[PDB]
Amino acid sequence: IRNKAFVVRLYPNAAQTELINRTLGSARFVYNHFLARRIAAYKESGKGLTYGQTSSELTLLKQAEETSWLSEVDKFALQNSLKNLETAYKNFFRTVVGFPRFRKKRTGESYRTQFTNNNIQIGEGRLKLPKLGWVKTKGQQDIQGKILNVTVRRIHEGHYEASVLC
RNA sequence: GGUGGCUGCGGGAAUCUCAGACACCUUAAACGCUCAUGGAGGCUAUGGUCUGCGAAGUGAGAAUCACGCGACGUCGUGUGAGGUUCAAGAGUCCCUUGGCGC
DNA sequence: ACGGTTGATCTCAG
DNA sequence: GCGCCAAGGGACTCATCAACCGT
Repeated sequence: IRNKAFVVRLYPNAAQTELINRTLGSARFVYNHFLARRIAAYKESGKGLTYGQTSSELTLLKQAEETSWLSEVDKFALQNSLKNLETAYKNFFRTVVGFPRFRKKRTGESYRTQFTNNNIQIGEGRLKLPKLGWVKTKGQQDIQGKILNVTVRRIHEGHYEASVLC
């Protein structure tokens, strides 16, 4: 009936921590890369890129050779980074808010993955995340809605979370 | 012998158990600790307190219990568990709000 | 087949 | 005043499916 978030605290292992860090880095990388490619499009021609064109170019990047490591990262993370860039532009175009800006390596950075075809399963003391598998979570609230996305977030050097949506 | 909180986990908060230190001692304030480096300033009301007998700043490590495994009773790793009471909607973007340093 | 994963889908705009 | 660290504020939105890849 409505979207509400069940913020649990992920306790990822070594592999899961490495994968979450890599995924956040790759989401930031595609955000920066396509911000550059979307500003450069306006300089070259009057019309800039849309989300479809940036998504196709992201597919090419994941199929590239120098940036092949984007394929190991969860696909939803990169596509939601591109959708975040699209929202950054849409807010700017709604008024004439500030223009989108590049992204330096932050702390409170989160990547979002979507539920499809039994992708996200909430357990007793575990969570079924797509590229991670089962993550040990504490404070897992009782399921109440239909899963849509899980925004794997980093708060501190070792304090991850997950804003599981319903 | 009693008392209080600082730091770590116990999802959060407060208690509370344990742990890393303490400190006061009939009163509830204050403070993390260890190590290496750093080698002379941080912190309060023009002036006082800790500190040249180790300041500010770098970072790191340790900081709950049970079991399994490995290495030399000690270290690492893996899994599991962590009470009570309350509560829990988050994500994205941009901006400005405070603190600090210069 | 089972389980999970990916690319396409959405038009603009400074 | 201008860098960093963090937070706070306001507006807006919060995926789905056919196809594919290794077991």
